[PDB]
Amino acid sequence: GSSGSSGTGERPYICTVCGKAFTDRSNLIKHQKIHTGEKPSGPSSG
Ligand SMILES: [Zn+2]
Repeated sequence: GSSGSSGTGERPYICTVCGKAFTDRSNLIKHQKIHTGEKPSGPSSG
């Protein structure tokens, strides 16, 4: 296998949509931009 991370330790904020973690709240909010904005105003139905 192959997994490289800062090491041990968890985060306070965690995207309750995909399953991602974030140290700073702001950072998290910026990430949601992917769940709130994925496709433009078109025939798409989410
Ligand atoms: Zn997410």
